[PDB]
Amino acid sequence: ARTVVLITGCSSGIGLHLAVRLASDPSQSFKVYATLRDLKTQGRLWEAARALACPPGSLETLQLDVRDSKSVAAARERVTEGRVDVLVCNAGLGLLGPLEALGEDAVASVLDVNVVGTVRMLQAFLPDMKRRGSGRVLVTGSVGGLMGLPFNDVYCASKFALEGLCESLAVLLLPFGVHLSLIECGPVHTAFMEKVLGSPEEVLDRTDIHTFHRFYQYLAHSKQVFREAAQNPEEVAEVFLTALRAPKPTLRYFTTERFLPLLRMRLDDPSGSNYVTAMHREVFG
Amino acid sequence: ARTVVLITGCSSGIGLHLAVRLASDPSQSFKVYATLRDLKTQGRLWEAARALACPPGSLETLQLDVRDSKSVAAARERVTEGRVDVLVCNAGLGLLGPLEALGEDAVASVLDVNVVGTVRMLQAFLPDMKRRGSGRVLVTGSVGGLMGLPFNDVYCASKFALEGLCESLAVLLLPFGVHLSLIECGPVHTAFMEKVLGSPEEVLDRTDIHTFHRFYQYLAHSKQVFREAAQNPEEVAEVFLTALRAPKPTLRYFTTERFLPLLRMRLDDPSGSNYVTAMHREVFG
Ligand SMILES: NC(=O)c1ccc[n+]([C@@H]2O[C@H](COP(=O)([O-])OP(=O)(O)OC[C@H]3O[C@@H](n4cnc5c(N)ncnc54)[C@H](OP(=O)(O)O)[C@@H]3O)[C@@H](O)[C@H]2O)c1
Ligand SMILES: NC(=O)c1ccc[n+]([C@@H]2O[C@H](COP(=O)([O-])OP(=O)(O)OC[C@H]3O[C@@H](n4cnc5c(N)ncnc54)[C@H](OP(=O)(O)O)[C@@H]3O)[C@@H](O)[C@H]2O)c1
Ligand SMILES: C[C@]12CC[C@@H]3c4ccc(O)cc4CC[C@H]3[C@@H]1CC[C@@H]2O
Ligand SMILES: C[C@]12CC[C@@H]3c4ccc(O)cc4CC[C@H]3[C@@H]1CC[C@@H]2O
Repeated sequence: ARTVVLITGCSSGIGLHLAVRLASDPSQSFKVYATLRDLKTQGRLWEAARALACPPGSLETLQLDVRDSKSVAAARERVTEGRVDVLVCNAGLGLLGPLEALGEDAVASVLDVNVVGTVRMLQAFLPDMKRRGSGRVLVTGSVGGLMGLPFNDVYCASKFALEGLCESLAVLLLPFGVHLSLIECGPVHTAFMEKVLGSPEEVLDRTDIHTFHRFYQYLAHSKQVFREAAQNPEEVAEVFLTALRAPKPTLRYFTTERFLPLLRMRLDDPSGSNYVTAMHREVFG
Repeated sequence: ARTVVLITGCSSGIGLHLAVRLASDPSQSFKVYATLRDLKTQGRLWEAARALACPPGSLETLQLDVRDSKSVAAARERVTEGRVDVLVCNAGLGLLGPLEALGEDAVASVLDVNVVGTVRMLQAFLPDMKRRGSGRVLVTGSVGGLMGLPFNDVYCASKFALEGLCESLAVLLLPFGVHLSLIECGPVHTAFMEKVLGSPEEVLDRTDIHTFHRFYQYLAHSKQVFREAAQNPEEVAEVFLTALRAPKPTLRYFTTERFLPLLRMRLDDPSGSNYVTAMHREVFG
């Protein structure tokens, strides 16, 4: 009867806010399974659930490690209703710093969670939706998935990957009645460092002095972009709802038009020369 | 004196042809290190080298596994000249089939070689080029790195990833005098299956009958696109040379204009609705 929704990465940010937005919806039409990698981080979720007074049984927490298919299979199994009407692939890791300063482990982790982890969720949940000829999948994208940002080389690699992943799939799913949609967010309030980097001593030991200088410049710039452009996760969460209510969802939703013009010069110069120059002066003056 | 060039994935295709194109250049200005994952596959390379009469000492073969940084460090070490003037990140794996039918291992492998393997090469070789304030990096892209293709979900994920990887880096490298360039190839002659898939019994056991039907349709279509549009690796290899001779290289080179219009409707409809529909009818009629 209710729309069963399964969301990944609900310890914070978009995922946590989206879970509570849905479970507490005045209409009581959503049954929400908020998954989290470690159950010890579930308190912020329950505290938000109490604030928005989610009624008993509208929200459940599941431990789900997207880097593990047995974990993915186990949470799938936990879906009491026997079907998921809306799957939200939200789990994600950030990674910021000079390429040469990133640990191999850190690099592999990011793609394993952002990319292979989404592939796992889709392998486990699409089969059933295709069968029923129904279901919606929302994947949280990023402006960094649409244009390259310096010092976010690997993060962007993973976000650009999701675009390719979802776009290829969408061309196939079109006739199965299964809708997949990317929600492209610009910066969103509630974070730290920006994503994840190392101490300046760590980064200095791992890079040249000039790249180290550039990094600082990028960080100062990003901090200002967040200050003047960051959105409340409440406003971003509502975009996920606009997408899931669309009788005919598009492949892509943007939570803001703020980056569209920059996305435009990128789109209008296939060679990438205009964007690289524009983004260079935009960050490094 | 000579331009030291190190190329990855030279057992076949673009990499093999590019190595011999350079080593045999009438000007004898390139010193080429052609790397290969397994040295047992080096015969096609030496046979091509003899056909184009590469002079003694213009070409050397190195075993390099991009999935292993110790292997990456060892080949770096083997560069007798102590510098690489041109790095060509060419090594790549394809992967074709319904998402649900791909092995987790196969999925992780593809991103490990196409994405993390390129990250490894760049971590190992960029530092020195940045220091000298010179060097060129050419990365072999794909039309699948610019637009999603059905049944190539993971392959596209990895090719789209490289775009994000190289684009972020380019915005940073601009002032270090280091040039990075993606060479976007459409289909190129000398392949098998298209990239890599499983036997129809394997794929049927792993997917629904309708998706199985769609796959066949995609395969028939791709085979026709190859037949009518595939380029000789000789013509594709020359584009790498156009890029490396450009006094001011752009971020992106296209080996053909054949897919630009389709790339256009993709660029002109940010929501992705036009491209998904256009590509759907293009493949599945
Ligand atoms: N933060 C921003 O400024 C911003 C901007 C644009 C787009 N976004 C996007 O939104 C997503 C999440 O960002 P957010 O902080 O706003 O929300 P979020 O819901 O906190 O997503 C990040 C989450 O990933 C989860 N995660 C980490 N490792 C995991 C693993 N192995 N398995 C499963 N889940 C794992 C974490 O909690 P769990 O314990 O639940 O797993 C965490 O909640 C990303 O995909 C990102 O592109 C965020
Ligand atoms: N084939 C096409 O139709 C086509 C079309 C468009 C773009 N391209 C692009 O060109 C690249 C190569 O395709 P190609 O067949 O034309 O040329 P290629 O030079 O044969 O590249 C594929 C190569 O990857 C190498 N490789 C596989 N695993 C590796 C590993 N672990 N470590 C290092 N190298 C590994 C293989 O030989 P080694 O033993 O040398 O390593 C193989 O030669 C890809 O990145 C692809 O995007 C090809
Ligand atoms: C990549 C993000 C969107 C694009 C943002 C951006 C966009 C443009 C720009 O000039 C700088 C930055 C810095 C912070 C970036 C954000 C950090 C988190 C978010 O996902
Ligand atoms: C992805 C590739 C470029 C784009 C090609 C394409 C492009 C358009 C299209 O309608 C179908 C195909 C099938 C084969 C694809 C190719 C297979 C190898 C190559 O890299």
